[PDB]
Amino acid sequence: GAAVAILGGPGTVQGVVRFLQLTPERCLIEGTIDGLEPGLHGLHVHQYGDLTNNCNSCGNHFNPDGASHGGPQDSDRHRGDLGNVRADADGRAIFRMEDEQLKVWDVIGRSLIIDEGEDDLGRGGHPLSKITGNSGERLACGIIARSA
Amino acid sequence: QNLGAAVAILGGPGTVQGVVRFLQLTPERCLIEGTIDGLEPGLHGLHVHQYGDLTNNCNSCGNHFNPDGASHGGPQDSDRHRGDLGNVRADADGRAIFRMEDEQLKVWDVIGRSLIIDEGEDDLGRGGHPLSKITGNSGERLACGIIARSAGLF
Ligand SMILES: [Zn+2]
Ligand SMILES: [Zn+2]
Repeated sequence: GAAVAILGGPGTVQGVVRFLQLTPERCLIEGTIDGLEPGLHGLHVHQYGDLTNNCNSCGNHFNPDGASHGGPQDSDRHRGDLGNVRADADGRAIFRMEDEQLKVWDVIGRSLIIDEGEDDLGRGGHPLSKITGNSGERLACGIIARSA
Repeated sequence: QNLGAAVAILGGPGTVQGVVRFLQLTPERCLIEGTIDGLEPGLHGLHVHQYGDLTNNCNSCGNHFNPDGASHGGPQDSDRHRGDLGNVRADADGRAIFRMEDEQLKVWDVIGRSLIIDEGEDDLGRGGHPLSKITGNSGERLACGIIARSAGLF
């Protein structure tokens, strides 16, 4: 399957992220997000795509396996933990990745969200490291939709 | 509880907008409730389309959600699309408030897809119009929302 997520939020920060399930156990994720402060910004899929209350109603990190926060490449990680994304000097974050635990059929209807700052991939030894990665505040989210 | 919920915030090319929530009471009953404002008073077709891609506004949503390859019809017709929710009447203040059940539309089907409100009435495939058995000829799409997974108000 194929998907897309139109990000946005309070003021700056907004972009587009598409998902394409190339095969039954590996997914391609490509997207661009402008308006971000140069530097790393965590990226995660949250349980819901309900933006009624903006990104506050998006629920928490999509985590079916009941794991703990981790890195994309980590094993013990939330299915929705896409780790970080780097916003170059221009404040533009462009990326492409092949996460193989996050499937298009498992995240449609949900949401993609970028945070204030860097995700410490559950290794920051902060009360929130193992929970969110202490990525800070959610500044942009989009509902992961079905696409052609 | 196993009550699946989905919410669809409507936004578009015009004034029209609202929120429609979906609730899968039982596997055969899906409560659909919503309020859409900014509509001209009168009937307005409501359908679930196959894609939720709003990258090209309400155009990239594709067509009405129609797995069974049926033709367009009213919400109560057997020969209809799964996403055919039929009409929705916006009152004098240009507001559409509606609550209804649909036993053919399942929450788990429409997630990720989109809810669209049309310019005009849905002839429910009986207009004898080239588009009747396709779109019900409900006119143009003035607003659409991406059906999203939701907690649901309990
Ligand atoms: Zn996480
Ligand atoms: Zn139809």
